[PDB]
Amino acid sequence: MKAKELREKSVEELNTELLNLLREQFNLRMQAASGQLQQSHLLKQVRRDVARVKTLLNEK
Amino acid sequence: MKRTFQPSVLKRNRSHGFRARMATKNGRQVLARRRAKGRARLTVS
Amino acid sequence: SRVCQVTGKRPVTGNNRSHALNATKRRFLPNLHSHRFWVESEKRFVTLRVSAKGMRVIDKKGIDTVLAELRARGEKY
Amino acid sequence: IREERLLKVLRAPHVSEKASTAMEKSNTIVLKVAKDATKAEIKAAVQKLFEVEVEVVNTLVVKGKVKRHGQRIGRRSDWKKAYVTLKEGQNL
Amino acid sequence: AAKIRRDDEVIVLTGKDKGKRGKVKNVLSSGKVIVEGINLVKKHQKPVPALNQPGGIVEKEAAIQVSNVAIFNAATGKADRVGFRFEDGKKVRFFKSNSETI
RNA sequence: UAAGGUGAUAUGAACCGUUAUAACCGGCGAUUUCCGAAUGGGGAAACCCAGUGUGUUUCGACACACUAUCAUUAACUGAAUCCAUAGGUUAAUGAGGCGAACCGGGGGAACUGAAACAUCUAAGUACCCCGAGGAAAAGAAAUCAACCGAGAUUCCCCCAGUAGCGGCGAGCGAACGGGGAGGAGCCCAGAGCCUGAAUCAGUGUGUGUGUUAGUGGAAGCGUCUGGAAAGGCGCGCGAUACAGGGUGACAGCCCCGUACACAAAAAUGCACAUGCUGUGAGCUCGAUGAGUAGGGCGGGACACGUGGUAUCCUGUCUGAAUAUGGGGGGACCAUCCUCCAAGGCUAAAUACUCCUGACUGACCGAUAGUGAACCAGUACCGUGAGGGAAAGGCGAAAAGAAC
RNA sequence: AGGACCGAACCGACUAAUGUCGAAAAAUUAGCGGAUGACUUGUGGCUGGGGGUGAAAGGCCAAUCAAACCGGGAGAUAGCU
RNA sequence: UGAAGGUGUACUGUGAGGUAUGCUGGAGGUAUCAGAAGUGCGAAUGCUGACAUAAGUAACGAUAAAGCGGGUGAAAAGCCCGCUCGCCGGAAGACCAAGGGUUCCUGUCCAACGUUAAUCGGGGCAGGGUGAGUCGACCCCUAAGGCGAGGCCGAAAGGCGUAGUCGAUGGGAAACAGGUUAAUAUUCCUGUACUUGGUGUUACUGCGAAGGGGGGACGGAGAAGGCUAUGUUGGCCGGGCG
RNA sequence: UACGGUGCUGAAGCAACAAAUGCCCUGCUUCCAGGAAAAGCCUCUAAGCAUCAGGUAACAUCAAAUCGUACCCCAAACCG
Ligand SMILES: [K+]
Ligand SMILES: [K+]
Ligand SMILES: [Mg+2]
Ligand SMILES: [Mg+2]
Ligand SMILES: [Mg+2]
Ligand SMILES: [Mg+2]
Ligand SMILES: [Mg+2]
Ligand SMILES: [Mg+2]
Ligand SMILES: [Mg+2]
Ligand SMILES: [Mg+2]
Ligand SMILES: [Mg+2]
Ligand SMILES: [Mg+2]
Ligand SMILES: [Mg+2]
Ligand SMILES: [Mg+2]
Ligand SMILES: [Mg+2]
Ligand SMILES: [Mg+2]
Ligand SMILES: [Mg+2]
Ligand SMILES: [Mg+2]
Ligand SMILES: [Mg+2]
Ligand SMILES: [Mg+2]
Ligand SMILES: [Mg+2]
Ligand SMILES: [Mg+2]
Ligand SMILES: [Mg+2]
Ligand SMILES: [Mg+2]
Ligand SMILES: [Mg+2]
Ligand SMILES: [Mg+2]
Ligand SMILES: [Mg+2]
Ligand SMILES: [Mg+2]
Ligand SMILES: [Mg+2]
Ligand SMILES: [Mg+2]
Ligand SMILES: [Mg+2]
Ligand SMILES: [Mg+2]
Ligand SMILES: [Mg+2]
Ligand SMILES: [Mg+2]
Ligand SMILES: [Mg+2]
Ligand SMILES: [Mg+2]
Ligand SMILES: [Mg+2]
Ligand SMILES: [Mg+2]
Ligand SMILES: [Mg+2]
Ligand SMILES: [Mg+2]
Ligand SMILES: [Mg+2]
Ligand SMILES: [Mg+2]
Ligand SMILES: [Mg+2]
Ligand SMILES: [Mg+2]
Ligand SMILES: [Mg+2]
Ligand SMILES: [Mg+2]
Ligand SMILES: [Mg+2]
Ligand SMILES: [Mg+2]
Ligand SMILES: [Mg+2]
Ligand SMILES: [Mg+2]
Ligand SMILES: [Mg+2]
Ligand SMILES: [Mg+2]
Ligand SMILES: [Mg+2]
Ligand SMILES: [Mg+2]
Ligand SMILES: [Mg+2]
Ligand SMILES: [Mg+2]
Ligand SMILES: [Mg+2]
Ligand SMILES: [Mg+2]
Ligand SMILES: [Mg+2]
Ligand SMILES: [Mg+2]
Ligand SMILES: [Mg+2]
Ligand SMILES: [Mg+2]
Ligand SMILES: [Mg+2]
Ligand SMILES: [Mg+2]
Ligand SMILES: [Mg+2]
Ligand SMILES: [Mg+2]
Ligand SMILES: [Mg+2]
Ligand SMILES: [Mg+2]
Ligand SMILES: [Mg+2]
Ligand SMILES: [Mg+2]
Ligand SMILES: [Mg+2]
Ligand SMILES: [Mg+2]
Ligand SMILES: [Mg+2]
Ligand SMILES: [Mg+2]
Ligand SMILES: [Mg+2]
Ligand SMILES: [Mg+2]
Ligand SMILES: [Mg+2]
Ligand SMILES: [Mg+2]
Ligand SMILES: [Mg+2]
Ligand SMILES: [Mg+2]
Ligand SMILES: [Mg+2]
Ligand SMILES: [Mg+2]
Ligand SMILES: [Mg+2]
Ligand SMILES: [Mg+2]
Ligand SMILES: [Mg+2]
Ligand SMILES: [Mg+2]
Ligand SMILES: [Mg+2]
Ligand SMILES: [Mg+2]
Ligand SMILES: [Mg+2]
Ligand SMILES: [Mg+2]
Ligand SMILES: [Mg+2]
Ligand SMILES: [Mg+2]
Ligand SMILES: [Mg+2]
Ligand SMILES: [Mg+2]
Ligand SMILES: [Mg+2]
Ligand SMILES: [Mg+2]
Ligand SMILES: [Mg+2]
Ligand SMILES: [Mg+2]
Ligand SMILES: [Mg+2]
Ligand SMILES: [Mg+2]
Ligand SMILES: [Mg+2]
Ligand SMILES: [Mg+2]
Ligand SMILES: [Mg+2]
Ligand SMILES: [Mg+2]
Ligand SMILES: [Mg+2]
Ligand SMILES: [Mg+2]
Ligand SMILES: [Mg+2]
Ligand SMILES: [Mg+2]
Ligand SMILES: [Mg+2]
Ligand SMILES: [Mg+2]
Ligand SMILES: [Mg+2]
Ligand SMILES: [Mg+2]
Ligand SMILES: [Mg+2]
Ligand SMILES: [Mg+2]
Ligand SMILES: [Mg+2]
Ligand SMILES: [Mg+2]
Ligand SMILES: [Mg+2]
Ligand SMILES: [Mg+2]
Ligand SMILES: [Mg+2]
Ligand SMILES: [Mg+2]
Ligand SMILES: [Mg+2]
Ligand SMILES: [Mg+2]
Ligand SMILES: [Mg+2]
Ligand SMILES: [Mg+2]
Ligand SMILES: [Mg+2]
Ligand SMILES: [Mg+2]
Ligand SMILES: [Mg+2]
Ligand SMILES: [Mg+2]
Ligand SMILES: [Mg+2]
Ligand SMILES: [Mg+2]
Ligand SMILES: [Mg+2]
Ligand SMILES: [Mg+2]
Ligand SMILES: [Mg+2]
Ligand SMILES: [Mg+2]
Ligand SMILES: [Mg+2]
Ligand SMILES: [Mg+2]
Ligand SMILES: [Mg+2]
Ligand SMILES: [Mg+2]
Ligand SMILES: [Mg+2]
Ligand SMILES: [Mg+2]
Ligand SMILES: [Mg+2]
Ligand SMILES: [Mg+2]
Ligand SMILES: [Mg+2]
Ligand SMILES: [Mg+2]
Ligand SMILES: [Mg+2]
Ligand SMILES: [Mg+2]
Ligand SMILES: [Mg+2]
Ligand SMILES: [Mg+2]
Ligand SMILES: [Mg+2]
Ligand SMILES: [Mg+2]
Ligand SMILES: [Mg+2]
Ligand SMILES: [Mg+2]
Ligand SMILES: [Mg+2]
Ligand SMILES: [Mg+2]
Ligand SMILES: [Mg+2]
Ligand SMILES: [Mg+2]
Ligand SMILES: [Mg+2]
Ligand SMILES: [Mg+2]
Ligand SMILES: [Mg+2]
Ligand SMILES: [Mg+2]
Ligand SMILES: [Mg+2]
Ligand SMILES: [Mg+2]
Ligand SMILES: [Mg+2]
Ligand SMILES: [Mg+2]
Ligand SMILES: [Mg+2]
Ligand SMILES: [Mg+2]
Ligand SMILES: [Mg+2]
Ligand SMILES: [Mg+2]
Ligand SMILES: [Mg+2]
Ligand SMILES: [Mg+2]
Ligand SMILES: [Mg+2]
Ligand SMILES: [Mg+2]
Ligand SMILES: [Mg+2]
Ligand SMILES: [Mg+2]
Ligand SMILES: [Mg+2]
Ligand SMILES: [Mg+2]
Ligand SMILES: [Mg+2]
Ligand SMILES: [Mg+2]
Ligand SMILES: [Mg+2]
Ligand SMILES: [Mg+2]
Ligand SMILES: [Mg+2]
Ligand SMILES: [Mg+2]
Ligand SMILES: [Mg+2]
Ligand SMILES: [Mg+2]
Ligand SMILES: [Mg+2]
Ligand SMILES: [Mg+2]
Ligand SMILES: [Mg+2]
Ligand SMILES: [Mg+2]
Ligand SMILES: [Mg+2]
Ligand SMILES: [Mg+2]
Ligand SMILES: [Mg+2]
Ligand SMILES: [Mg+2]
Ligand SMILES: [Mg+2]
Ligand SMILES: [Mg+2]
Ligand SMILES: [Mg+2]
Ligand SMILES: [Mg+2]
Ligand SMILES: [Mg+2]
Ligand SMILES: [Mg+2]
Ligand SMILES: [Mg+2]
Ligand SMILES: [Mg+2]
Ligand SMILES: [Mg+2]
Ligand SMILES: [Mg+2]
Ligand SMILES: [Mg+2]
Ligand SMILES: [Mg+2]
Ligand SMILES: [Mg+2]
Ligand SMILES: [Mg+2]
Ligand SMILES: [Mg+2]
Ligand SMILES: [Mg+2]
Ligand SMILES: [Mg+2]
Ligand SMILES: [Mg+2]
Ligand SMILES: [Mg+2]
Ligand SMILES: [Mg+2]
Ligand SMILES: [Mg+2]
Ligand SMILES: [Mg+2]
Ligand SMILES: [Mg+2]
Ligand SMILES: [Mg+2]
Ligand SMILES: [Mg+2]
Ligand SMILES: [Mg+2]
Ligand SMILES: [Mg+2]
Ligand SMILES: [Mg+2]
Ligand SMILES: [Mg+2]
Ligand SMILES: [Mg+2]
Ligand SMILES: [Mg+2]
Ligand SMILES: [Mg+2]
Ligand SMILES: [Mg+2]
Ligand SMILES: [Mg+2]
Ligand SMILES: [Mg+2]
Ligand SMILES: [Mg+2]
Ligand SMILES: [Mg+2]
Ligand SMILES: [Mg+2]
Ligand SMILES: [Mg+2]
Ligand SMILES: [Mg+2]
Ligand SMILES: [Mg+2]
Ligand SMILES: [Mg+2]
Ligand SMILES: [Mg+2]
Ligand SMILES: [Mg+2]
Ligand SMILES: [Mg+2]
Ligand SMILES: [Mg+2]
Ligand SMILES: [Mg+2]
Ligand SMILES: [Mg+2]
Ligand SMILES: [Mg+2]
Ligand SMILES: [Mg+2]
Ligand SMILES: [Mg+2]
Ligand SMILES: [Mg+2]
Ligand SMILES: [Mg+2]
Ligand SMILES: [Mg+2]
Ligand SMILES: [Mg+2]
Ligand SMILES: [Mg+2]
Ligand SMILES: [Mg+2]
Ligand SMILES: [Mg+2]
Ligand SMILES: [Mg+2]
Ligand SMILES: [Mg+2]
Ligand SMILES: [Mg+2]
Ligand SMILES: [Mg+2]
Ligand SMILES: [Mg+2]
Ligand SMILES: [Mg+2]
Ligand SMILES: [Mg+2]
Ligand SMILES: [Mg+2]
Ligand SMILES: [Mg+2]
Ligand SMILES: [Mg+2]
Ligand SMILES: [Mg+2]
Ligand SMILES: [Mg+2]
Ligand SMILES: [Mg+2]
Ligand SMILES: [Mg+2]
Ligand SMILES: [Mg+2]
Ligand SMILES: [Mg+2]
Ligand SMILES: [Mg+2]
Ligand SMILES: [Mg+2]
Ligand SMILES: [Mg+2]
Ligand SMILES: [Mg+2]
Ligand SMILES: [Mg+2]
Ligand SMILES: [Mg+2]
Ligand SMILES: [Mg+2]
Ligand SMILES: [Mg+2]
Ligand SMILES: [Mg+2]
Ligand SMILES: [Mg+2]
Ligand SMILES: [Mg+2]
Ligand SMILES: [Mg+2]
Ligand SMILES: [Mg+2]
Repeated sequence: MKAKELREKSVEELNTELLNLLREQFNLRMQAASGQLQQSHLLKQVRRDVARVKTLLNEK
Repeated sequence: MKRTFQPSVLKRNRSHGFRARMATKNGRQVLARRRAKGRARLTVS
Repeated sequence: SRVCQVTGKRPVTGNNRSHALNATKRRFLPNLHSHRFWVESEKRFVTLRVSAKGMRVIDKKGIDTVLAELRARGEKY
Repeated sequence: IREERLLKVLRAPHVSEKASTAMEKSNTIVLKVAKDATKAEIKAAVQKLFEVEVEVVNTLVVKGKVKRHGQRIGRRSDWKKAYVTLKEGQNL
Repeated sequence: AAKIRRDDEVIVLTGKDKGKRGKVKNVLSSGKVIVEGINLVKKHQKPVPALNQPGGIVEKEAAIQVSNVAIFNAATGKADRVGFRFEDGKKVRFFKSNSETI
């Protein structure tokens, strides 16, 4: 996914960060503690996918 | 019948604390010793 | 500190030998005096803490020549 | 007002008797917040993420319990809870 | 460069199951393979309350050391040592004596 | 590189992969909470509290940067006071703290020995402080020598427990000279004709050939005991590989290595060309370090304790000649000899090992070896500085004992 | 008014018995002295080792004091056991 | 086809010793002649661990005191419920500070810890529980005192100290009643309040410190007067007729 | 009635007298040993500034962050 995310606009790449934070991380974090979430692996890969983006948009 | 240790955390820290040790040339060497020995509790804090 | 500004004479140590050669530690302090020197270059008095031998170096050389050497080391006066 | 960071404040909803009794009778929600997380930040976060009308947020810091097991001592992390009172327009 | 690997027919060189053959289920990090129908150990599996609770003895396939097994040739009809060579761009294994590729 | 991966106690759950976009190992980055020199002010370290500007914002306010001190440097500027100076402003650059030993300096004991003890010794030792560097100090003769000669310094071996010093006691103890390691010299106190030439100096720069990942890497078989064979016995085979470790007992040939042959997209350490912001040889001519050498006084250093005491250093008071000049040759003098002080710089041989890599031990094997083989500077003890333990091993495999 | 009187709290510590491997490395019990003063006590500060402090006893300075405690010189030295 | 070690036995040398072997043990051992030593233990009020003895002895921590019935339970003198009895009550009650640091509360468990037992516990194991504009800290000011740009002084380290800046135990805005949780409440709830700021409109109008002044703002003792907290007795109210 | 209670109702809800070491009282008399400081607070103006900026009231609206809050506390939870 990195090779695909690298070719993106600086304004457009924030929307993926905000989409990763808005739902996904928050939603899975709230859903995990309530005991509704079976798939625990999603918490890990989302956190890594944020890091990827937040690394990628540090171009200056 | 009244023993020697009559605790007070203000007194404790003002007397033996990290900043109390940092303040002085000799107090900095104490820390340098405890670090050199490799102590977990460097001061009482 | 008891240090001549001109020569750099500071207090050396040594013994104080008795008739029976009992070595007791002492110090030899230099003959320091705060003295005002007229600097004729810029028309003013300059106060310097100098040894009696300092004064003789200032007499031998020029006060300005000594102040030139003082300014090179990074001193005040 | 503090976009992106508001998402990191609310950790989880708290589950207990005291938490439950305060749902129906007091109209509040108890929840685990970040160790930072001011009452304004918790309010503003609930106002956006949960999207409900917040009356007032009360907050406290819970101290971690020293669980000694086997032969080693180990203390839990200090976590902050927030009793968030809701207005009459309520749900969850 | 592991010589014994996942889908590979082996033969046992040492141990109570000396001479038997089987496929490797999985190699471990410690340097031990689990070959099927080899080290059959009769474990006493305790009936754990949560999830399944069968309550009975079971013949598990225990691990064996990698150096106790060698890959089966299926041509000579016996154990054979493995090598490594560069056929084409990629690296591949080969049998020492009767130099074929796996 | 890769067919098993998601570190450990330590499993589970949910997953992730298989010829490469899983993991794994390196090079270069990105992130890098708070404290801590801690540096915006404070503070009972991991906290409290701001200023200034900037940029958005729904009244509420968010975000990021700056803002310590000091020392040089520069511009604004600038009081008593005419001129300036003191001072005050911001900016440029640097410093600050930590760390094993080794190193150079500033200070500097005592127990002890002297069969007591005070000179002396222990000893410029322990310790304290300051400042460095990969080494540091020294260092290119105002040095020795003995009428012969040598030629900076440091380090090793002798000289030699010698000559000396010494309540001539205890003790301290050279030098000359010789053999070795290692070698190297220069620059200012400046005019000449002429000048970028020797030189060391930016940095690129191809280079070499190391370092940080790695790749290949030979040849075993049947029987006999046995839980298990690597062991016994029989037949082989490799060996620039029989170092070593693992494997159910002791394996050259089962595995991992090994000898050996190799290997870099990227970062770096060295060793030769080398364009050069930026740097002068050779000449002639000169000059050639003054409160200095020396002295008196008091101390200290020299093996040398004031002794007949040279030489060196300087707290103190003095005070030359300055190359037909002066220093030294162990009081001192006269001849002879030798050097050029009062300004600097300089690699190697030398010391050390917090730390990194490999290898080695007539070194230890759990009361030993580190205090610490084990989650130890831990538990624990002390207000504190600080002190400071005990505690290794089921089995080949958990097959860790269903019922 | 009072370094006045009697007397609880509070500060003390004269007598006795108990206790002395204690309940306690200084206490208990019953009596006892002061109790508006040179009183007492909380909280925080300051004074440091030949030094402090001392209505003075060589008392006190973390259960240690005719020279604290910790680390170092250090395996001081011991014609002694 | 059984090493070292452990444990017996039998021989054997003048001795220290040596040899052979049964059992245990389950992988090491080592002739010979040489070489080197952390080379031999009964004592050192030796050092560390283990284990005895006294001894099933003293003791079981205030002479405030228990008793019974029922309950749970493998088991009850001690835990739970009940009823009597007892003891404190200027405390042995009830709130705090300091200091501890989860001991709180709930469920559960009784190995160890509790000077006995334990179903119990401040014990083990899980899970809960600490809600503030007004209470406290923070902040604002300062005391003693600490630090301290410049500075003055000191071999170095550092000492003192100015401007400042810290430093409460002191000064400085405001919340009360009742209700509620197994465990917090001046914090939650309900009912009534209050304070200091920021920010818009109106009607006015002479405002502004590093400065001046006021205030904050202060001792011992004593004596009186008025009050209240509070208590007592009637009154009223609800039960009561033993 | 899980024997726990719990929602509902809920009578009187006055007067006298006594009374503090509390409060008025940081008062009052009184004495000698002669009894913090600094901000908050009110006030006054310089340097400044004049349809400004500020103040003032009445009002509306926001804002009041952060950390402590359990429990023991003359004690089995502190110092021994
Ligand atoms: K010594
Ligand atoms: K009763
Ligand atoms: Mg960045
Ligand atoms: Mg103190
Ligand atoms: Mg030191
Ligand atoms: Mg230490
Ligand atoms: Mg500590
Ligand atoms: Mg001496
Ligand atoms: Mg004057
Ligand atoms: Mg509220
Ligand atoms: Mg709070
Ligand atoms: Mg933790
Ligand atoms: Mg690999
Ligand atoms: Mg699944
Ligand atoms: Mg990738
Ligand atoms: Mg990649
Ligand atoms: Mg990092
Ligand atoms: Mg600071
Ligand atoms: Mg900065
Ligand atoms: Mg800076
Ligand atoms: Mg700061
Ligand atoms: Mg404070
Ligand atoms: Mg200038
Ligand atoms: Mg002016
Ligand atoms: Mg002027
Ligand atoms: Mg700056
Ligand atoms: Mg800069
Ligand atoms: Mg420096
Ligand atoms: Mg430095
Ligand atoms: Mg040195
Ligand atoms: Mg040194
Ligand atoms: Mg030295
Ligand atoms: Mg010296
Ligand atoms: Mg002596
Ligand atoms: Mg002596
Ligand atoms: Mg002697
Ligand atoms: Mg003697
Ligand atoms: Mg004597
Ligand atoms: Mg020295
Ligand atoms: Mg030192
Ligand atoms: Mg230093
Ligand atoms: Mg080197
Ligand atoms: Mg360098
Ligand atoms: Mg050098
Ligand atoms: Mg030099
Ligand atoms: Mg020289
Ligand atoms: Mg020269
Ligand atoms: Mg020459
Ligand atoms: Mg020469
Ligand atoms: Mg000749
Ligand atoms: Mg020659
Ligand atoms: Mg020679
Ligand atoms: Mg004599
Ligand atoms: Mg000597
Ligand atoms: Mg000697
Ligand atoms: Mg010769
Ligand atoms: Mg020769
Ligand atoms: Mg020589
Ligand atoms: Mg030579
Ligand atoms: Mg050599
Ligand atoms: Mg050479
Ligand atoms: Mg040579
Ligand atoms: Mg050479
Ligand atoms: Mg030459
Ligand atoms: Mg030369
Ligand atoms: Mg000159
Ligand atoms: Mg090469
Ligand atoms: Mg390989
Ligand atoms: Mg191989
Ligand atoms: Mg067979
Ligand atoms: Mg067979
Ligand atoms: Mg046979
Ligand atoms: Mg058989
Ligand atoms: Mg069998
Ligand atoms: Mg075999
Ligand atoms: Mg055999
Ligand atoms: Mg043969
Ligand atoms: Mg071999
Ligand atoms: Mg075995
Ligand atoms: Mg053999
Ligand atoms: Mg073989
Ligand atoms: Mg081997
Ligand atoms: Mg062989
Ligand atoms: Mg080679
Ligand atoms: Mg390359
Ligand atoms: Mg390549
Ligand atoms: Mg490259
Ligand atoms: Mg010269
Ligand atoms: Mg000169
Ligand atoms: Mg001379
Ligand atoms: Mg002289
Ligand atoms: Mg002379
Ligand atoms: Mg001379
Ligand atoms: Mg002289
Ligand atoms: Mg004379
Ligand atoms: Mg003289
Ligand atoms: Mg002299
Ligand atoms: Mg003398
Ligand atoms: Mg001498
Ligand atoms: Mg003599
Ligand atoms: Mg004589
Ligand atoms: Mg002479
Ligand atoms: Mg000359
Ligand atoms: Mg000449
Ligand atoms: Mg000449
Ligand atoms: Mg002459
Ligand atoms: Mg001459
Ligand atoms: Mg000479
Ligand atoms: Mg000489
Ligand atoms: Mg002469
Ligand atoms: Mg002579
Ligand atoms: Mg001589
Ligand atoms: Mg001589
Ligand atoms: Mg002469
Ligand atoms: Mg000269
Ligand atoms: Mg010459
Ligand atoms: Mg000279
Ligand atoms: Mg010279
Ligand atoms: Mg000289
Ligand atoms: Mg000189
Ligand atoms: Mg010279
Ligand atoms: Mg150099
Ligand atoms: Mg070199
Ligand atoms: Mg070797
Ligand atoms: Mg060997
Ligand atoms: Mg060894
Ligand atoms: Mg061993
Ligand atoms: Mg050990
Ligand atoms: Mg052992
Ligand atoms: Mg042991
Ligand atoms: Mg130790
Ligand atoms: Mg402690
Ligand atoms: Mg063991
Ligand atoms: Mg094991
Ligand atoms: Mg094992
Ligand atoms: Mg069993
Ligand atoms: Mg009086
Ligand atoms: Mg009285
Ligand atoms: Mg009377
Ligand atoms: Mg009486
Ligand atoms: Mg009391
Ligand atoms: Mg008493
Ligand atoms: Mg007493
Ligand atoms: Mg009597
Ligand atoms: Mg009695
Ligand atoms: Mg007794
Ligand atoms: Mg007794
Ligand atoms: Mg009594
Ligand atoms: Mg009486
Ligand atoms: Mg009486
Ligand atoms: Mg009386
Ligand atoms: Mg007291
Ligand atoms: Mg105090
Ligand atoms: Mg003090
Ligand atoms: Mg002393
Ligand atoms: Mg001392
Ligand atoms: Mg002193
Ligand atoms: Mg004194
Ligand atoms: Mg007194
Ligand atoms: Mg006496
Ligand atoms: Mg004492
Ligand atoms: Mg005494
Ligand atoms: Mg003494
Ligand atoms: Mg003494
Ligand atoms: Mg002490
Ligand atoms: Mg030593
Ligand atoms: Mg001794
Ligand atoms: Mg047999
Ligand atoms: Mg046999
Ligand atoms: Mg045999
Ligand atoms: Mg046997
Ligand atoms: Mg047998
Ligand atoms: Mg046997
Ligand atoms: Mg052995
Ligand atoms: Mg034997
Ligand atoms: Mg037996
Ligand atoms: Mg026996
Ligand atoms: Mg035998
Ligand atoms: Mg047998
Ligand atoms: Mg056996
Ligand atoms: Mg073994
Ligand atoms: Mg072995
Ligand atoms: Mg062997
Ligand atoms: Mg043997
Ligand atoms: Mg041998
Ligand atoms: Mg030897
Ligand atoms: Mg021995
Ligand atoms: Mg013995
Ligand atoms: Mg023994
Ligand atoms: Mg033991
Ligand atoms: Mg009994
Ligand atoms: Mg008896
Ligand atoms: Mg008896
Ligand atoms: Mg008894
Ligand atoms: Mg008893
Ligand atoms: Mg009793
Ligand atoms: Mg009883
Ligand atoms: Mg029943
Ligand atoms: Mg029953
Ligand atoms: Mg039961
Ligand atoms: Mg029953
Ligand atoms: Mg039952
Ligand atoms: Mg039953
Ligand atoms: Mg039963
Ligand atoms: Mg019963
Ligand atoms: Mg009962
Ligand atoms: Mg009882
Ligand atoms: Mg009861
Ligand atoms: Mg009850
Ligand atoms: Mg009573
Ligand atoms: Mg009463
Ligand atoms: Mg309270
Ligand atoms: Mg405690
Ligand atoms: Mg705590
Ligand atoms: Mg606990
Ligand atoms: Mg409880
Ligand atoms: Mg139970
Ligand atoms: Mg039992
Ligand atoms: Mg247990
Ligand atoms: Mg018990
Ligand atoms: Mg006991
Ligand atoms: Mg319980
Ligand atoms: Mg508990
Ligand atoms: Mg608050
Ligand atoms: Mg109040
Ligand atoms: Mg405070
Ligand atoms: Mg604040
Ligand atoms: Mg203020
Ligand atoms: Mg302040
Ligand atoms: Mg003051
Ligand atoms: Mg101050
Ligand atoms: Mg100061
Ligand atoms: Mg400044
Ligand atoms: Mg300065
Ligand atoms: Mg200063
Ligand atoms: Mg002065
Ligand atoms: Mg100071
Ligand atoms: Mg001041
Ligand atoms: Mg306070
Ligand atoms: Mg207040
Ligand atoms: Mg207050
Ligand atoms: Mg209030
Ligand atoms: Mg109330
Ligand atoms: Mg109510
Ligand atoms: Mg109600
Ligand atoms: Mg409570
Ligand atoms: Mg309300
Ligand atoms: Mg209302
Ligand atoms: Mg109303
Ligand atoms: Mg109202
Ligand atoms: Mg009011
Ligand atoms: Mg208001
Ligand atoms: Mg005022
Ligand atoms: Mg007051
Ligand atoms: Mg008064
Ligand atoms: Mg009176
Ligand atoms: Mg009256
Ligand atoms: Mg009255
Ligand atoms: Mg009333
Ligand atoms: Mg009332
Ligand atoms: Mg009545
Ligand atoms: Mg009736
Ligand atoms: Mg009757
Ligand atoms: Mg009831
Ligand atoms: Mg009345
Ligand atoms: Mg009363
Ligand atoms: Mg007044
Ligand atoms: Mg006001
Ligand atoms: Mg007004
Ligand atoms: Mg609001
Ligand atoms: Mg609010
Ligand atoms: Mg409470
Ligand atoms: Mg209570
Ligand atoms: Mg209680
Ligand atoms: Mg209480
Ligand atoms: Mg008491
Ligand atoms: Mg109580
Ligand atoms: Mg005790
Ligand atoms: Mg206790």
